[PDB]
Formats: sequence, C-alpha cells, structure tokens
Amino acid sequence: PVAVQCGRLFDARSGQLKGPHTLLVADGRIRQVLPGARVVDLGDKVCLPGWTDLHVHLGSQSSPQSYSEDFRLDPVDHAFRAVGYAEKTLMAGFTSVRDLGGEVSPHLRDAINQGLVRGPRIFAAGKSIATTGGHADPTNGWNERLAHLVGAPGPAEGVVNSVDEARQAVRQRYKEGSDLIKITATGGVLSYARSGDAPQFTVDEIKAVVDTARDYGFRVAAHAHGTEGMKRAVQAGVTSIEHGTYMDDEVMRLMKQHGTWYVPTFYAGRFVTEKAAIDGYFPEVVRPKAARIGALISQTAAKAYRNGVRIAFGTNQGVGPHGDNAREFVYMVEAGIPAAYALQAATVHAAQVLGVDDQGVLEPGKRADVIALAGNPLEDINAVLDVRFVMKDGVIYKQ
Amino acid sequence: PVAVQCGRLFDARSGQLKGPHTLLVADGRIRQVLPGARVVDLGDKVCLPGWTDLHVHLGSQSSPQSYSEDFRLDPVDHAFRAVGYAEKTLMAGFTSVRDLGGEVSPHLRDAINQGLVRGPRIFAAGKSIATTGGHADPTNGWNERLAHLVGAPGPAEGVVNSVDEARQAVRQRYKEGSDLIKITATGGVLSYARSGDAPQFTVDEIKAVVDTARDYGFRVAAHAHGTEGMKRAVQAGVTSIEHGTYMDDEVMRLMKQHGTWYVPTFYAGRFVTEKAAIDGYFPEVVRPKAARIGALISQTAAKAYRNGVRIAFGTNQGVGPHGDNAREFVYMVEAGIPAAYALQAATVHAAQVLGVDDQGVLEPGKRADVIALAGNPLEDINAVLDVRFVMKDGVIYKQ
Amino acid sequence: PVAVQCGRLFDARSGQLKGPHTLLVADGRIRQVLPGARVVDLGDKVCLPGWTDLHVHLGSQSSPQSYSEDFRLDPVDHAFRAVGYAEKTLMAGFTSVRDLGGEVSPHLRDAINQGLVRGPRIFAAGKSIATTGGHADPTNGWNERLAHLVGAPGPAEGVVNSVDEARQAVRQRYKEGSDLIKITATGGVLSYARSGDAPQFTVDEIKAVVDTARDYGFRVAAHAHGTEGMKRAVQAGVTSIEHGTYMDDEVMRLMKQHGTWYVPTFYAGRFVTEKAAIDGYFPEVVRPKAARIGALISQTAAKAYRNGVRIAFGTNQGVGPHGDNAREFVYMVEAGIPAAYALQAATVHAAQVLGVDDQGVLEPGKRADVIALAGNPLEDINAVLDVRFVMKDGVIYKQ
Amino acid sequence: LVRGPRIFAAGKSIATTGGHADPTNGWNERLAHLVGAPGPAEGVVNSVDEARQAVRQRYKEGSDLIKITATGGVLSYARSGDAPQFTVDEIKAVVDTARDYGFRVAAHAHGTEGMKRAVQAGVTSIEHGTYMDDEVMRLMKQ
Ligand SMILES: C[C@@H]1Cc2c(Cl)cc(C(=O)N[C@@H](Cc3ccccc3)C(=O)O)c(O)c2C(=O)O1
Ligand SMILES: C[C@@H]1Cc2c(Cl)cc(C(=O)N[C@@H](Cc3ccccc3)C(=O)O)c(O)c2C(=O)O1
Ligand SMILES: C[C@@H]1Cc2c(Cl)cc(C(=O)N[C@@H](Cc3ccccc3)C(=O)O)c(O)c2C(=O)O1
Ligand SMILES: C[C@@H]1Cc2c(Cl)cc(C(=O)N[C@@H](Cc3ccccc3)C(=O)O)c(O)c2C(=O)O1
Ligand SMILES: [Zn+2]
Ligand SMILES: [Zn+2]
Ligand SMILES: [Zn+2]
Ligand SMILES: [Zn+2]
Ligand SMILES: [Zn+2]
Ligand SMILES: [Zn+2]
Repeated sequence: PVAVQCGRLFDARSGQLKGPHTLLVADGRIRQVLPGARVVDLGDKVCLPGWTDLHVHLGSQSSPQSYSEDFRLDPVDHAFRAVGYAEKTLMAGFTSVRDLGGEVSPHLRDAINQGLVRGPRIFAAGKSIATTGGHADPTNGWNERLAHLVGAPGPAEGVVNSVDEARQAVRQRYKEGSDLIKITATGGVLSYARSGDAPQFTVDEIKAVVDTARDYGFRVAAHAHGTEGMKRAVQAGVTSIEHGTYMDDEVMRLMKQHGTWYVPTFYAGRFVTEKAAIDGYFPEVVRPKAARIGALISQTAAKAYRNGVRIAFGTNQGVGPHGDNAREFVYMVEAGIPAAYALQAATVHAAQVLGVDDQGVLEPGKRADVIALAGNPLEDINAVLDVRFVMKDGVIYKQ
Repeated sequence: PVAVQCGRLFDARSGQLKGPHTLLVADGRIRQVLPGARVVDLGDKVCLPGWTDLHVHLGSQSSPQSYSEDFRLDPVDHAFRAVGYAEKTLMAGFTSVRDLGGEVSPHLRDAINQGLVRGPRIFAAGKSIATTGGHADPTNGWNERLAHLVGAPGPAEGVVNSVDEARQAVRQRYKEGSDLIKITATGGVLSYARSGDAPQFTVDEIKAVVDTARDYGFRVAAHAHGTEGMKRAVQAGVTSIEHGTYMDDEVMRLMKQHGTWYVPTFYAGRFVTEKAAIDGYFPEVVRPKAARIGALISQTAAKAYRNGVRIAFGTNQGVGPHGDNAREFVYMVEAGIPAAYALQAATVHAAQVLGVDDQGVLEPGKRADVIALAGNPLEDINAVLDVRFVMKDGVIYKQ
Repeated sequence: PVAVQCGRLFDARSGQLKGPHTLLVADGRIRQVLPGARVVDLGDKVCLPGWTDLHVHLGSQSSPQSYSEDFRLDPVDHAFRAVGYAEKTLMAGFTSVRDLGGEVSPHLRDAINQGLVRGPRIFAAGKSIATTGGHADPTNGWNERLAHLVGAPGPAEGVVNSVDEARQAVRQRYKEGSDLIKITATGGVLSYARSGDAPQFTVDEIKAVVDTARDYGFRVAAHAHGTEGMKRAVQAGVTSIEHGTYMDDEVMRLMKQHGTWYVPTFYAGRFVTEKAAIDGYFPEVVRPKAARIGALISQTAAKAYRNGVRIAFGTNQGVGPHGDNAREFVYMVEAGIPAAYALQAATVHAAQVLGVDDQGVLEPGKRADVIALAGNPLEDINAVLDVRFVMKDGVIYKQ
Repeated sequence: LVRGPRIFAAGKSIATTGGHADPTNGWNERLAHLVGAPGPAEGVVNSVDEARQAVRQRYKEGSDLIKITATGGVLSYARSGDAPQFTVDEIKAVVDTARDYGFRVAAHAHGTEGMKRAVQAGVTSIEHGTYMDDEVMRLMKQ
C-alpha cells in the first residue's frame, strides 16, 4: 500500500480543481479519497489522472526515409524501436493509448502486460481494413512485378470488396488478437495513391463490418477526410471518426443525432504543414495532398466544438515524434476549446470512447493511474509539458 | 443361431425390469423373446441392450503433451492408438458411438465394418465446420510463418464465412464419407483461442448448413457454451446441442418447443475441473477457460431435466480416458436424474438422436446388441462399471 | 521369471538336435541352459529359437486390385491392415523381420515397441532409393497430368541421379527414422516399367550410397535381377543381394570373395508363376516380366548353394499372403538345401545379416525368443507349418 | 536503442539433412511437405557447392562468423548425438569460402570422428567436445 498526498486534485467528472487530498492505493486500485503505509509527498504539484491518447502508431515514426524503409526493414527492427517509443510515451504522462494500425503493437502490448518492457496500457486494432486501392491497402504503389509475386491481397490481409469478405476480415482480426476494428472510409494524404477524399466503402460493407464487430464486442474507428465517406461511416454506426477534415453541417447533425465521437488530431495536421517549407521531404504523389488537407483541421474542429459535437483526445503520433503528445493540449486551447474540456477529453471522454469503466477518474475501485504537474494548466496550458510524477496500476515509474 | 438366457430383462421402451426371458438370435437379429441352438447361460446377470455414447473422439486422448503432439505425430500413429481405444470402448459395454470430430474415425469405421479390427458401430461426422478463428479452426494459434505457408483455410478444410461456403462445406463432408454434420456455434474451452462463449455463426449460415444437410439425409450437432450461439443454433433447427453450459430460461423454452436434444457431457467437465489442482497441465490461454466453464454443467443439466428438456447420453470421451464412459451414469444419478431415465438415455433416446430404428430395444427384428451386468443398476448405479457379457450383431466379444 | 522345459533343443550354432533341456528366462533374456519360478511344459515339442524373415513388406499384400489401390487408399487403411498382417506373421513363428520398403512400417515398429499392437521385432528400411524411371520410382506409369502436378521426384522422395543426391537421400532416410538402406540396382518384374534387368545405378552412385550409409551405421540391401547391376552392387560393397535371378559364375566369384549374402526369395517366384494360369491378374506391362523372370530363381539358388555362396532366409512376403512364410523352408529343401542349413539360415545367419548379436541362439545373455513345433523338421520339413509355442522377449504370445 | 554487450553474431547455423541444426527436424510429414525441403538459403547443405552458397548467404545476411554442427546434438529432436554428419570435403569447402570473407568457423562436436574431421579441416574452435580422445588432443595441439 501507499498514501499519495496531492496538493491540488482535478475532478475529471466535474471539471473543477479541488483542494488538498490524500489518495490510498492498494492492489493497484484506488480505495479512498479523503480531503485534507508509505507517504509520497506531492503537496507542491497538481495531482491528475493519467492521460489517454486515442490515436497513436507506436510501431513507426515518420522521417525523410519512411517510404524507403518498407522494403529493407524487418518487424524486429520496428519492435526494437517501439521499446523506446513506448517508454517515451509513458514518461510523457500517457498511461493508456489506442493503437490504430500496425502488426507489432499487439506483441508490444503482450510484452508490456507481462512486465518485459515498460510502457502504457495499449488497446490495439491490428491490421486496418480497406478495399482494393484503399488508403490502407498494403501493396499500394508497388511495381507490377512485386504485385504479381505477392498476389492480390484478400480478407486475411485486410482488403475486402463485399459483405462476406468484410465479415471474414473482422473474424480474422479477432483471431489475431485485436481489441477493436479500424477501417479507412476515404482516401488519405500520406499513402501512395491518387485520391484523398473519395468514398471507398459502400454503406452495406460498413454495416457488415459494424454488425460483425458487435458480435465480438468490438468498436469501430473510421478514418475519413471527405464528406461522403464520413457520412456513410456515420450512418452505418461507427463509434468514432478520425480527422474529419471536410465535415459539413449535415455530417455534424448526423453525428450529434447518432452520438458519434470526433477525434481531430491537431498535431498531425500542424506537423505535415510545417514539413512543407522543407524542399525534399515527401514523394511527389503525397506532397500536394499533404499541402492541401493539413491545417484545415483546426477550423473544422473549432466549428464542431461550437456546434456541439463530442470531441475526444487524439494526436496521430507516429507522424509526429513520440513523447511529444501533450502539445495537442496547447493546440486545442489555441483553437478556442477551454482548458478544462481539453483535460476532460483525455480522461473521462477517452474512457467512454474505449468502452471501459475502471479508468479516467480518481474514484474508489478505479485503477491507480496518477500523474502530477509542476504548474497549473487551467491558467497556463503550457504546464502540461512538465510532468513530475507518473504512476500506473499502483507502480511508480517517475518520481 | 443361439439362445441367450437372461435372468432379468430391462425393457428400454417402458423403463422397467421384467422377469426371466430367453432371447433367440439368428443372422445378427433378434427373432423371438419368450418369457421364462446353443445355450448361453446368464441367469445370474441382468440382461440389457447395448449402450450408445453420442459424444466421443476416438482419434485422440487428452494428456499433458496433447498440444505439442499436433506438429510431430502423423495420422498413422493416431490410427494405431485408436485400435486400443476402440477395443476398450467396446469392452466397456458400448456397442455404438457417435464420433463428433476427427479425420481418422471414418477410416476406423470402415476397418471395423470389414472385420479388420474390433470395435463398436461408429457414426462419424468427420471434419467440424467452423468460421475464421472459430473453435474448430485447424490453424488457431499458429505463428505467422506456418499460417503463411499453409494458407488461409477454406470450405474444403471446414472454415466457412458465407451461405455458399457453408453449402460447399456440407457437400465436401458428404464427399469424404461422413454420416452427419458437426458445427461449433460458439467458442470453446480447450482450443487455443480467446473467447469461449461468443457467437461465431450467424443465423443465415446455420440455416444454410441445416438446409444443405437435410438434402443428403444428415443431422446437425452443435457445440455451444454461450447463450446467444445456443439460441441461434436452436432457432436454425439443429438436432442436438452439446455442453450447453450457459443455458437460460428462453433457450430452454425454445428447445422444448423445437424438440431439440441436449447432451450435457458431465464427464468432460468433471475431468477438466479435477485437472486444475495439478499445477502444470494446461497452456496459459486455456487454463482460465477450463477453470471457469467446467463443473457448471451439472447444475445446468439438473435444471434442464427439471424443466422438461429431452436429455441423451454423451461423455466427450477423448478428454477423459477411453473405456471409462460408464461413470457418466453415476454422474447423472448424482445430479438427480433417475437411474431408469439414465439407462433410457443411452438406449432408446440415443436411437432417436441417431435417427435409426433397428437398435436400442430387445425386440424382434432389431440388431442383437446385448450386454449383461453382475449387479442391479436400479438400486446401485455402480453396477454399470462391471460388464460381464458383450454381444454385437450376434457375435459374442466378451463372455 | 519362468522355467521353460524343452523336450528337444536345436543348437543353431552347430546345427544339431540335442536332448532335453530347461531354459531359465528373466528380464526378457536367457540366463541359464541346464541339460535335463513357473514351469512351462513342452516335453512333447521340439524347442527352437525364433525365426527371422529378411525380406517382408508388411504394409501391403498383392491382390487383383493392387495396382488400382494406389490412387484411392490412404496410409491409414494400410496401417489398419498391417495390424492383422503383423499378428499373423508373429503367430506363424517369426519373432523378427526386415522390412525392405514402405512408409507405414517405421510407424508400425514404433507402435509395436510401445505395446500398442502385437507383432514381431521390425528392422525397417523406409523409402527405397532409385534413379529416374527406376524400379522404386514412385511416379512410374502416371499420366503426364499427374506427373506435372506432383513434380519430378528428388532425393527427399528417394530418386537420385548423382553422388551428392545419393548422399542427401541417405541422410533423408536417416532423418525419417530408418534402420538400414534399400536400393533397386536393376529393374523389376512387378513395377509399371519396361526393363527388368537393366543397370540402373552407376558404380559411383552405389559407392556414394554405401559410404554415406557406413557413417550412420547402416547396411545396404540391393534389389537386382540382371547380371550387370548385380555385379556393380557387389563391387560397390553392399551387404546383401535380393533375388539375383541372372547370377553367373563371375558374380558368384565376386560374392564369395566379398562375403556378400544372398537372399533368393523362392516364395515370390513360385507365387508370380502360379498366378499366370489365371487369365486376368496382371497388367499387360507386367505379365511378360512375371512369366519370364519367375521360377528361374530355384535353379540359380541351388547353383549358388553348390558353389559356396552364403544364403540367408527371405520370402518377399507382401507378394504372397502374410502368415505363410514357413513354406519357404519346404521350397528350400525341395531345391537341395539341407534342412539343418535351411533352419540355420533363419537364425544364426539372419543375425549376421542384420548385424546384431543378442538374438539367433538360445545362449545366456541373449533375447528370449523361443518357439516350439509338434513334429521334427529334420526328418519331415512340413513340421514347420505347425507352431505350438511362441515367446518373444520373455512374453508368451501363443501357448 | 537498447542496452547490451558487444555482439559478434553467426546467424543461421549450417548443417546437413537431418543434422543437429536442421530447422525442420521432427516435423510431421504434412508440415514438411508444405514448407519444402530446406536448402542452402536455409542453411542445409549436402555438397561442396551448396556449402559455398551457404557461406555466401550468411555473409549476405550480415553475419560476423560461421557456425556448423559437425556431429549430432543432445537437445535436438533427432536420434543420434555423436555421429559424423559432415564429410571432410564439405568442412574444407566451408572453411575455404569463409576465409575469403574474413570469417572464422566454430564447430559443434560431441563425437570423436566429427571432431577429428572438423579439426583436420581447419576450424578455429571446437565447442563441447565431450568425447575427446588422445588423437584429437594431439591434432588440436598441432
Ligand atoms: C502504421 C501507421 C498506419 C497508419 C494508418 Cl492505418 C493511417 C494513418 C493516417 O490516417 N494518416 C493520415 C495522416 C494525417 C495527416 C494530416 C492530417 C490527418 C492525418 C493520413 O495520411 O490521412 C497513418 O498516419 C498511419 C501511420 O502513421 O502509419
Ligand atoms: C478431435 C477432437 C475434436 C474436438 C472437438 Cl471438434 C470439440 C471438442 C470440444 O467440444 N471440447 C470441449 C471440452 C469440454 C470441456 C468441458 C466441458 C465441455 C467440453 C471444449 O473445449 O469446449 C473436443 O474436446 C474435441 C476433442 O477432444 O478433440
Ligand atoms: C511395398 C512393397 C515395395 C516393394 C519393393 Cl520396393 C520391391 C519389390 C520387389 O522387389 N518385387 C519383386 C517381386 C519379385 C517377384 C519374383 C521374383 C523376385 C521378386 C520384383 O518385382 O522384382 C516388391 O515386391 C515390393 C512390394 O511387394 O511392395
Ligand atoms: C537458438 C539456440 C541454438 C542452439 C544451437 Cl544452434 C546449438 C545448441 C547446442 O549446441 N546445444 C547443446 C547443449 C548442450 C548440452 C550439454 C552439453 C553440451 C551442449 C546440444 O544440444 O548439444 C544449442 O543449445 C542451441 C540453443 O540453445 O538454442
Ligand atoms: Zn487516418
Ligand atoms: Zn492514423
Ligand atoms: Zn464441444
Ligand atoms: Zn467434442
Ligand atoms: Zn526387389
Ligand atoms: Zn521386395
């Protein structure tokens, strides 16, 4: 057991900063919250619940050589890099993440759960599900020789073109040990393809995916830049929409009526626009899309917040450098979202998005994921960049 | 010809113990039953019809090395073990069995019918039919290298994901010489998978399987632990439900309305719970499921019997050691089922489940499958563990 | 322990019938022989060591449908037939055999050694080694479609065409669990090919096979009908020559100088010639060879015995019906070989051919393989057809 | 990226068919049929040219030295543990090819005959050496 003494306590359920409190931690869970057994003295720090990043890619990090290192590097090298990526993420203050694509992440989650390596609690989607020529198609851009040798991808590889193939793909992801399902409803900006906002799924295919995923207890996250694919995904019944660059009034109304969550990923847009002044960074097929679609997310997210769409915290890390996830708070506040709502989007709304109930608040019976900051973010949001204390499941990783 | 003199005769059609009788056997069939030509003197023994076990796996027997001996052993070694397994089963008093999975069993049935080896009369299902990642998926748990080399299984291997694939799978089982069809409606407890009670078939797929099987004269047996898969299988029209650990009131009502048979398999649950005090026996993926789902069958079976669900005899042997099938009678009686009903569930109800009419009773025109016991099971059910006489199709195998 | 009381004892080391003796058996070995503890009374029987058949095929038995049942039957059916074949062989009086081809036999040997099934002690060669189009080529006679699908066989299948391929084939047989090596030096009479006495191995290939086999402790047996292939195999240094239909003076001189053993297989020749009066029994490609080469073995074997070539006992059973191996004694005696030498060729000489030292004689420290006959074979060789007692490794199988 | 010692890696071991380092030892015939018979790219050699190709394949994959299994082992799924599994010519070919690329050869050997063959062919070190006798000791000293 251990008694943690917070100087100030942030109530995520309400959104207010309370006074001094003492946390009682035993068996990895919070047992008591008394206002005013080892002692951890944090009377000088603001004492917060652990953050959750709902959009990360722990198996990669963008670089000038990213597109070339897909035919030379093996998954073991990616696994060796993911160790440092995960340690940096956990030390930045994020005790839980949702991985939205990649085959190394389930193995990293299993290794972290066994105590082999240090990192956050990972909810992994595994392989993304796409159509032929879609944003997540694994053989996009290959020359005809390589495509001929490797064959046309199918449901086992995540590429579907009918209802039965979608059902088989969801079952294949369940077989491989996934926690949720990720689909690419439209085209993207970083893939080796032409379109970036065209509808790539039919409504029937998305409905089949959602219906199959509901049987296995999964939730579905949909990547969407264009309006028609976003509308189709929202009407089919997905749980969250990522990016959503070209959201309009009708999509906003449908999302409000359906209770869909929106994850904007400010950081990815800002990073890809800043990496445009640099002359050689992107292939000639990707650079126009990256110049066009980026940095239009900020206005869309501000409009969505003003219109009443529920917003949750996500960064799309793996485009940006791991361990720098907290600058998304500063980006969110700069766009007009209040600091308290920005902090709630990472604790209580993130738990709602994940579909769990044992995390997000410092209440009895919940997991003991506690962090502390030197300053107060409610007045200066830059205080999120200095984390002094990190605890996860009752184990202290940074003191 | 031969005249068998039973001291006491058990009437399976009614469930009562009659007085002395003389059986007249010729050409493998019973011709005459007279109350009060070679002579077989069994005046000291209770004279019964041969038993039928509706759930066996003659091609395997569980052991501490069971999971490893799937990449080292060939089917010929399994065939060499099945000879002793079948002889033990026949000597235990069971003249007929229903094999519910395995590729060696049809060959063993053909060999026994030709007189090459000794054993009971086998009704074989062959390969089980499942979905991707299902309980009967042959490549569950393999590393990605082996899965890549062997390819994704399809209907010829028994893995289906649509209506047409299910039709093709039923036709493939018919082509390979099967007598019935077996599907896994939910997950299991002994497979290398995560879920154990999730719905793995849609209603349309099960209906397609049942409709195709009806054309070829087949019956469908469904493995089911969870409630939703059990409900789907019952509504689609299967003939019997195996295990049924999480049966509730609605499933019971549907089964009573549809006339579905229930096979609980007490022995498998008792054996898997007893093999839990032993420290190392099961893989870490299987042991929680085996600790959770086992020994909950006894209360479910007792409740089903009290509610009026038709119950038939089955053991799931191959988990337990072959030749010990008769302890299921003692388990059945311990749970509250009367001894006479327990004996009827193996003779006349088993014949109804199989869909035959020439066995189960000692009536003229029926097969001459007669056994004898030293004691009386109606007062002491432990008398089923001492079989003195075994006859099958007019041939005496134990005297 | 057990004390066996033989009425008359045959001394294999000398070849004489001694007087009454008492055998002392414990731990599966003979411990004491005393002229003149349970008691086995065999005072009325001649007490002999167990016989060894150096040429059997326990995985097959020739029939009118033999050539068709290579595309319809699976190895499991052959395994189910081999159980009865092995029991018949053991009951005929043969406690040890050398299997000279077939993939089921190593598995049968493993099953017998574990006590699963009853049979003799098997020394198995596994897959035969041949060249392209050779007598043991597994795809001889297939239409071009099947040959195209299955591909051209290589060293892993037993087909070699160079020194390195022969080395790899010997290593592959060692990997699969073989006890010796079998090659086909010439063509055959029962295969689906044209030639029956042409040289199919070069001297270098046979020398490579012998040199590789010597490293792993193996002995080499060579199938040979024609003179040139027989000469090449003898000069390369094989241990035994089978059939040897067209042996001449030079081959006899080379065999005498090299110490090569000769196994004639009277029974196979007599069978394939008796099955010639029957109109339809053999394919039109095989029947001329079977009519020509058969029954010429008797004169060749008689000439070889007169010339001083060492002769050992073998039948080529699997062409003839299993369990009838002892008629080879009558065939041997009919050709002029003395009865005592015929009995020695199956006991003390067979052990020399196998390369073992713990069997063949009833001496202390040897295995307890004892059989008994009603009559005396030294005066009437027909007494070998009535075996009354069978013991193997101290276990009585027939009394 | 991670902490550890300085590693000199041999990569895939080089063996013969059924050898101690054979990657498909003990597999049932179905798995062996699907995966195919291993060759030089997998590290299984049966001639001089195959040994040369195997050494070149290890060089291509980024190895620092070469490891061969001269005899059988004790922890593999095989029968023999001290039988000679390489011929002298094959080991000489391996050593000669490895000398061109600056590699050294380490030989696994329990039995006496395989140990003698590896020592005479010119390997750098002998591992285990359970059944070493006087003649092998003299050859090693020389
Ligand atoms: C392994 C991981 C897989 C992956 C997947 Cl499945 C999707 C994305 C992705 O949605 N990228 C975005 C990047 C982006 C850029 C700007 C604004 C929003 C998003 C895109 O190209 O549209 C993505 O960026 C990545 C990625 O970084 O690599
Ligand atoms: C070859 C044969 C195939 C087979 C199949 Cl298809 C199904 C089962 C099976 O239903 N096992 C059950 C074992 C079990 C355990 C407890 C209570 C009920 C059943 C399960 O794991 O859910 C099963 O046990 C077996 C088996 O034993 O191996
Ligand atoms: C499975 C087993 C494999 C086998 C092999 Cl590998 C070889 C022979 C064989 O040598 N048969 C002889 C039969 C024979 C007939 C007459 C005189 C001598 C031999 C032949 O055809 O020349 C042979 O007969 C058999 C056989 O019977 O089937
Ligand atoms: C991945 C790695 C590969 C490997 C290889 Cl290539 C060889 C050995 C090895 O030589 N093992 C020895 C173990 C041993 C045991 C006792 C005395 C000497 C050696 C053997 O089985 O003969 C060996 O042990 C291992 C091993 O441990 O796994
Ligand atoms: Zn995206
Ligand atoms: Zn993404
Ligand atoms: Zn089951
Ligand atoms: Zn079962
Ligand atoms: Zn032959
Ligand atoms: Zn033969």
